[PDB]
Amino acid sequence: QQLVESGGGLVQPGGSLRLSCAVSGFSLSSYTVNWVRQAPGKGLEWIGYISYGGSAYYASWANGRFTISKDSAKNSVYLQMNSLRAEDTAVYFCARHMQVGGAPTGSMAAFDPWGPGTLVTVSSASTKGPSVFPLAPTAALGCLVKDYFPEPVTVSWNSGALTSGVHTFPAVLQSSGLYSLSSVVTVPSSSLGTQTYICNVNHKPSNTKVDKKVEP
Amino acid sequence: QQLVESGGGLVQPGGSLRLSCAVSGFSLSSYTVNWVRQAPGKGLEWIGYISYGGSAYYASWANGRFTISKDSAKNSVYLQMNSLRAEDTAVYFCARHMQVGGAPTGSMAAFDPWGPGTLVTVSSASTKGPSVFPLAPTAALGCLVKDYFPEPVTVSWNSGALTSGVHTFPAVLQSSGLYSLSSVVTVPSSSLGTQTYICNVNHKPSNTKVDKKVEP
Amino acid sequence: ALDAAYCFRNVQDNCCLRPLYIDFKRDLGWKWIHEPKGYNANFCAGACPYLWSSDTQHSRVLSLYNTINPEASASPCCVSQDLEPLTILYYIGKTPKIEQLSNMIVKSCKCS
Amino acid sequence: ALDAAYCFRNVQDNCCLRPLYIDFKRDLGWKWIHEPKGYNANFCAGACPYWSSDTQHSRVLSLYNTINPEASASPCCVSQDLEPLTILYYIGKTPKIEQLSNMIVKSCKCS
Amino acid sequence: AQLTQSPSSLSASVGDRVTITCQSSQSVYNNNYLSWFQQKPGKPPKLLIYGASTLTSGVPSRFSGSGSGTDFTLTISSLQPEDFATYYCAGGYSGSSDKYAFGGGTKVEIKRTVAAPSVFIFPPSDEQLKSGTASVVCLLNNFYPREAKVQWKVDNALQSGNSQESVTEQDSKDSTYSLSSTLTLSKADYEKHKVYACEVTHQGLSSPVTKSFNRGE
Amino acid sequence: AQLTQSPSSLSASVGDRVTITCQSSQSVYNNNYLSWFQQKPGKPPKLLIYGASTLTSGVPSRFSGSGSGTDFTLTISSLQPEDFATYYCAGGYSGSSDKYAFGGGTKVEIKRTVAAPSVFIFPPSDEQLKSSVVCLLNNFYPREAKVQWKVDNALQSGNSQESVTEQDSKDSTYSLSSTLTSKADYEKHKVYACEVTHQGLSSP
Repeated sequence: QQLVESGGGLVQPGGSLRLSCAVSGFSLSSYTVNWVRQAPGKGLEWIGYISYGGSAYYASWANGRFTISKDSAKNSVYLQMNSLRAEDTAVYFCARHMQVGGAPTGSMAAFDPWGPGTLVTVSSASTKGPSVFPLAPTAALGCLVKDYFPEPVTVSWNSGALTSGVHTFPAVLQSSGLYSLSSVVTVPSSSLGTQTYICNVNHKPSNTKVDKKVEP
Repeated sequence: QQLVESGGGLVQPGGSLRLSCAVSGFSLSSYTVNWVRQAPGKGLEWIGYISYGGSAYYASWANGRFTISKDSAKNSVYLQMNSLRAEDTAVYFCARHMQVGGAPTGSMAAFDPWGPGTLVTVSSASTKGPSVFPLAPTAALGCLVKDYFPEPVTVSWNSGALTSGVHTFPAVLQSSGLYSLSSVVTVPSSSLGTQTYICNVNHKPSNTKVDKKVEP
Repeated sequence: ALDAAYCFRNVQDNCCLRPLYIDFKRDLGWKWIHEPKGYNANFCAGACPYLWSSDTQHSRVLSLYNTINPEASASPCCVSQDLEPLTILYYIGKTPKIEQLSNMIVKSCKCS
Repeated sequence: ALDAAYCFRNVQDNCCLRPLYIDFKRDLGWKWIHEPKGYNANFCAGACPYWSSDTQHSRVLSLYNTINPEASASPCCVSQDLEPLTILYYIGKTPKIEQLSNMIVKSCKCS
Repeated sequence: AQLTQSPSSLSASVGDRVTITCQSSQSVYNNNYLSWFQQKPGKPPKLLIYGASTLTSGVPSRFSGSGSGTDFTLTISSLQPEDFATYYCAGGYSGSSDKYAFGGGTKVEIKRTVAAPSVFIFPPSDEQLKSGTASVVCLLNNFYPREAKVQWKVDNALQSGNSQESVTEQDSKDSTYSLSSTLTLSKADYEKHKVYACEVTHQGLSSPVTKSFNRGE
Repeated sequence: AQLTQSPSSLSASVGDRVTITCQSSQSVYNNNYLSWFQQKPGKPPKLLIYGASTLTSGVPSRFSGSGSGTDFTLTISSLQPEDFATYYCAGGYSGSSDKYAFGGGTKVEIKRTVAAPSVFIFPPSDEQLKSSVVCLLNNFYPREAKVQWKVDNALQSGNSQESVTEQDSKDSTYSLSSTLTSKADYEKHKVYACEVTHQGLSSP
């Protein structure tokens, strides 16, 4: 019982996107699958679903701009949206009905499991990779990811071994139209030199994968 | 009777794309529609069709990578390809069957009308845009359209109102990874300056529309 | 009703009777029929929107259900409803003989 | 044959019977049946590849689409055999009991 | 078909009971098709309660839902710092459109003892200086509440309109915050000035705390 | 099922008659589901002949299809200057895959009285320099030429890019362009000249 959506990313207005949702551990002929979406910072909104029995129902505002469909042989569910708008920038979630459908008791408006979501940005701007700079001096240090569009970035520390004491900040939109972000970490005054520290930043849209190394 | 393709551009290796043929003078419940593609400088290649009666058949090498579909209320047919390898860079046409289906006599492997084609570029890559430098002087002149991506790019000459001596050259892939071309026009040795010899390059995957004045 | 009387004179994209002619020899390889060389089998195809075609009790209940319940079941598609036999003529030797094949002609469609 | 016995055993994505219970008042707004409160109605659903050849027509189409370069219809998973259901109501202060025809689907076909 | 949940925002102390309400424009199907979900930032929502009251496996008995028809309540008997999250409610409905819907949200923030920020100040690295611009980062680590003022001073003079802040979502365990103030300057305009200072005013500090440096260490 | 076309390329003269043969690995349905298509460069295929031999109305009679079963030929009778194109055959099949299939194409190029290139030098703009010069041969036949640049009396096998037109539909003439682009080395150099080894011209 696991769902993973894919196909998100950067597409400009009026264009079309097809997101996909790979299912595993349950059958598309038993479970109804929904698409939920979230504007950055706003609440979840139900797009629609494709039911166990194969019937697609939508929310009022879709107005036929979205078609939700499935393919049981390829194990997946599709949400395709035409003539895209800026207000369609959102994380897109693949949410499964909790219970198998058609039984005497239903799912009672419950959804579980859910997918990690995938970000869909709509914009005219062009993918720029990030510049990665060192933030260098119990003491703290980190990395300054700067100038990148669209979101997101994955900032991890020393391959994810170093996890406690890190704060990856939320990205900020600069006036230039690109985003900026810093991630920081706190370590013992002994360790500086005992161990070395490097951030692994990953901006998937420009396939930029950087490892920077911090130092005084 | 017309067929207008759309949906095309550059797409990331391994991604997905859906194209749409917009059909006009005929009903999709009488005519099959076919999708044939051709690589740059290669032959045509029948990828498959969606029949007047609603059946889809595919070339043997498609292997479930392509799905063909139709909507008669929307007046369109769709070619949905996923997992785009480099190979699949090509122009794509939708071609109608010549004759209605289910008649005592068939179409005889004849396709008519055809669509203009839409280019699809599978590459990691990065959309750029063309710079436009003139080439100045019965004598002749030219515009040079340098460093852009991906293909293709139009060039007219004085609002497309001059159609003699124009030879827009094939585009060539520079060592960088971009493209460039030239277009030149023969014109009387006199009256240059009395007439305004202007070229109007127009790249589309970057929404560029330069109108480069050319004079002595 | 979704019969030839209505569907062959009128242009429609919803679920209707659709013309189709099948040459026995070339389209099936049924070399054993002498006559006729082919026939109008037809088929059923097109969309099923709101109140287009009624079917049984069961189709009505499924569509009501699908409206009243949050987790809709199955959606209807276009199929045959009334079939009709076809009489063909073959030969053993120079001897004629008649067989009535059942359910060879679609004379009407429905949504189910 | 895609009946209740085959299809329930192995949950397949190809055309099959599928279980669907239905409560009269709760799901259709039928408040007049005194009893039963619901029933397994079922439905038909799933992929149909190139045919359930019950009726000669579907055989003919299945074959035509192979030999002809320009195929016709595609199949679809639809009801086949329907059986009634026995109800009970009293709109008239005395016990009634009819058979409601074509209320359950017991088999499915690609067609 | 629309749901409205009050309140929009909420802060409460560890151990306090908190209750949220959902209001439906029309009755949910079978009068009890309403779930509750809990979303923490960047993760997908997590279903807590279904059928208006039935709990789910994996979910503490502290949460409990009740209500019916059109009026519902979710209840955390005894709040805890893990519970910082937005809580959404979901309803199911009849009709041939809008089968389900979510309410607007309730952000729950935890309240704790105040804690002064540990302030650090990073100068622009050598790499960035070799370009156009330069960035000076002030970091306030681990502090409550979110109320905190950060003011940049260059050669003691106060700056305006050239910095920007971002603050982390509350910590799931200690309920503290972290702020990052980055000041952006042109390498030319960076060179002209000597003293670079970050002055933090927070309620867990008796007087403001300044952290500063000079270009060229 | 696949189908093979011969010959892949061919050149002939105005008035001459040309034969293209398509040949199918497997029999085509009804033995006459084979069509023939004209494709100009940068256009969709035009339909010439359906059913192996029928001519599309308004398509000119100098095109004719003959053949059946597995062997088919298209015959262009009185070749025209506007008949330069690539020529494809499509066929229909039985089975549940590859219902239709195209051939490899045949590029037909028209033969021409040998002609002289009008050569032009073009120097760069004061537009590009603030961050490339071209040699152009115009309206010539045959297609083949050899270009060597010179700047201040040095050749250089360094600017390895040229591109040529597609045969014009009224003259069967051409047009080559060769590129001279890195401003570093350009800045000093002063005298720019071109010289082309063709056949329609006596000496470079």
